[PDB]
Amino acid sequence: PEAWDLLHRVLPTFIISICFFGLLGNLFVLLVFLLPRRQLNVAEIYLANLAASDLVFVLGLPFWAENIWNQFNWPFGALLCRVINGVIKANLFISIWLVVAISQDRYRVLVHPMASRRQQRRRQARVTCVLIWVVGGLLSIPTFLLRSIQAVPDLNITACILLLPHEAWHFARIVELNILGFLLPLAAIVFFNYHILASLRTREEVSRTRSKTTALILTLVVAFLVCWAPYHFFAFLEFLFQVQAVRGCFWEDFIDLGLQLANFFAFTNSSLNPVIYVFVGRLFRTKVWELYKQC
Amino acid sequence: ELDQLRQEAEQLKNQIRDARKACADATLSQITNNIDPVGRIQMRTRRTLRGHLAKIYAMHWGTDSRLLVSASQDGKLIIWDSYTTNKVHAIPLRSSWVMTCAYAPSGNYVACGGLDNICSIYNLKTREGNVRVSRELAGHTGYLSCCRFLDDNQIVTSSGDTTCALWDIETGQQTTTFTGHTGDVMSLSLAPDTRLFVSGACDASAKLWDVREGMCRQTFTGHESDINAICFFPNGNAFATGSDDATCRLFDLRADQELMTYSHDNIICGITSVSFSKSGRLLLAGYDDFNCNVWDALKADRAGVLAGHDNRVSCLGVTDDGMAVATGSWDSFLKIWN
Amino acid sequence: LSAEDKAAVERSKMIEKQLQKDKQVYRRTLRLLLLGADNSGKSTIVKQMRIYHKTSGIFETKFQVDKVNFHMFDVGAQRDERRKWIQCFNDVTAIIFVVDSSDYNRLQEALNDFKSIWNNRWLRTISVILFLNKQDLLAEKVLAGKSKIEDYFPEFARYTTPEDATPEPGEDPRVTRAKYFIRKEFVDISTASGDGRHICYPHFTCSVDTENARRIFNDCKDIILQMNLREYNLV
Amino acid sequence: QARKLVEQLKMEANIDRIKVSKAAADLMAYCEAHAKEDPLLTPVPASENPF
Amino acid sequence: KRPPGFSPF
Repeated sequence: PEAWDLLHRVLPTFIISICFFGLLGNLFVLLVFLLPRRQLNVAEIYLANLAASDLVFVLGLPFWAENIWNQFNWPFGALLCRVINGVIKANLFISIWLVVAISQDRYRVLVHPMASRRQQRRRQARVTCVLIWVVGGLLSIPTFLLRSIQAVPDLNITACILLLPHEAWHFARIVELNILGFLLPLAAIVFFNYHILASLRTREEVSRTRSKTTALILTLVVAFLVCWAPYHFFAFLEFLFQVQAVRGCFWEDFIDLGLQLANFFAFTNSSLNPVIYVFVGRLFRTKVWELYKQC
Repeated sequence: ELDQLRQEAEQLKNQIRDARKACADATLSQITNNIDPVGRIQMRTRRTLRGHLAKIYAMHWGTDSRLLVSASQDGKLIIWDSYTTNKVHAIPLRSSWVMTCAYAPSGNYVACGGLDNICSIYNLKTREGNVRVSRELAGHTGYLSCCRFLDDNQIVTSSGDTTCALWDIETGQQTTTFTGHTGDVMSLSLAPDTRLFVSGACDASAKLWDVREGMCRQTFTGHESDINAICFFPNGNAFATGSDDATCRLFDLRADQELMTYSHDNIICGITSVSFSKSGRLLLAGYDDFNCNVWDALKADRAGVLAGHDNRVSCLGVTDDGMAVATGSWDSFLKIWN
Repeated sequence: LSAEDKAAVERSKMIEKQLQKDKQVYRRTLRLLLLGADNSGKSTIVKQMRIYHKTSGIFETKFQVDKVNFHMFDVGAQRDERRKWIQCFNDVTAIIFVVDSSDYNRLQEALNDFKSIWNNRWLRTISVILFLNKQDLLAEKVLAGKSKIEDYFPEFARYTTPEDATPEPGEDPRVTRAKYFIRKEFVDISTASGDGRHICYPHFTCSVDTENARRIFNDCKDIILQMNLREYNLV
Repeated sequence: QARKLVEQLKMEANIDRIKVSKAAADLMAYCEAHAKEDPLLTPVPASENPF
Repeated sequence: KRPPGFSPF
């Protein structure tokens, strides 16, 4: 179909652009934090971990751009086929669960400002972020194992694909990818940011007697849904097609195209998260200004 | 009546100013056209000390050039081995709001004080093998801005109360009070011979004192604003005044005049602290900029910048051998430079 | 590696362990500075809060609310030129400024003192809790006294009360109008120089009233919340 | 007050004084005499510098 | 129908 020809023509440019902005943003974050090497805030621990996760996340995109150029005829070795898609599923989990960890800490820090004064947060922060990097590594092992180069006879290409050994792995893939990757952290993010926003509404209500933060807190949930809901929606339609709960030429054309567009669109998260979680803050902007004052 | 004394004071102030300008035959900056500049001092953070929980107010090197004291708003007084960074002692203070500390020339004792108006003396060499307060001197009616030992038995002190005082530490009592200032005294340094000391105050003036007499021998008035810091030039014949309004000035007693001001259009922050290298050529000054920068007293122009801190450099000390300079700052790291 | 050098490092590690204990105490304790004229109930505030629980230049009172420990520092037998010793307190979580709202003669000088605090370079990030104290004396004076605030602040004759809270045990609108005009003067001074980096939290109080500890806790909670927002780049 | 102030200024008017050129030259002569002494001016060899 | 896994995740 024409749409695939168009996709092969244009989608590498979109991928390369999202890669470029992702590298630029996350490198800028990492620099402005780590250039004054010796110390960081507890918030900056999570934010630096997040910027690193989104950096390594977009680091795999140029290979996929140069795979869609060459028309999905995977140019690289079978090992790189395992490694790239492994680090891309790992950093999906690590980035998403780090924005969970941020929203949790931010809840503890803004809804309980005194108890989070007494609690030893910085230890829990280091432990949590490195535990997330570990568990996100481990949850990627299934991708390292099952991703393999195979011929696709309908297309006359060798493509880097999941050689899923049994149909049970479709249920395992969809349960882990939609429920753990999108659905559980969405629910946690919405819980924490609701309790935050309700507390800041109460603070504003009392303060007025004698809205940027609400805009940012809603922008977190909006950006998360905009990035991740389209892909996990198409992934759900794919799983339904593997169940043949949906069936026909329309569905297979729609799903297969949408998975590509939505998947590479989801990498916009690596570009938006530096903006929303870092660049908008007055503190960060002063930290830029004062490290421009020490060129 | 009193207007006649005020007129006599004005007349004597004019006579003194006349004598000051009658001495001012030729200035040091021109005389040093015969000699090379220092050039760029590329000082680097040889060691960083990172124990203090909150901002440093003060330091003092030990006479061994090996140990140093540091005092911080957290109420810790820490003695550092600067060679190893070993914390040789950590002393909990009776009051968190310390502003000054000193190490005795023998190292038998350390002292500190601040908004408590009390100079606490701690014995480091007890039979108990631990640090305990030996005495607390409690005669000042205002915060202690600086105190420094003359001897294991004598400590000079200065205060917000607009006075300085010399204590007998065994007696626990003021032996002499120095009272001719007219604002908060901010800083002291003993002359090398220890027979004199200089005090600077919020009145924008400096005064020379004889510890054996209690008399103000001399007053110096050049600064336009509050003076934060004093150090004797190592010859004991001159001293540098670090003040608000972003200026250092060097005075010589025998000249009775400001020899030089060290200034630059770029610097707006006040001087927090000053000290000299063992030759006296480098004058080193701390600033509100979170930066401290280093000056050549003969060329009267700056020769290096340390810039290692991120909140203002509050205190600055050079070893008695001159092998290192150390700088404490509001950021609680204490950095050693060579 | 000498056994003496080992002994030195061992002593150092013992001290570092002690400082590691002491780091927790310092981070958990909140530090406050009282400021206020002798007309203010400052001494009676520290007296009542200590009950709630020499020429020494500073008085620490230590009190606890909701398991948060407060060190409140009060300053006495210092010379009146506050300009230098105030620089110490740049770390403090909040200043409390306490005012005799009833001494109209001194109230303009207290307004100048508050302006001096609020504008001070070192304090441009420290929020000020403001206790307009001796409020009952102000009520008595407005109700029954011949003295009128218009004798000292002529703008009061133009001033009319906003939409306003009043106690459920009601009060004469004259008392409310006076009360709110004084608060308006202080809050106005606060808003004229603020960048929003620091906030003024006015309250009306009596030295006797036991709610001052709770007020201080709630406003420290808000100050810490605003710091946490700035740290999380969320403001 | 001022009766003591004039008594102090009498002590400061009668102080001994030298030409500022001599003071300046002596100060630089001190610096020059110690110019090889102090590591911050003339950095010591790293074999001798304990830092 | 393209195979599963045809895309990065």
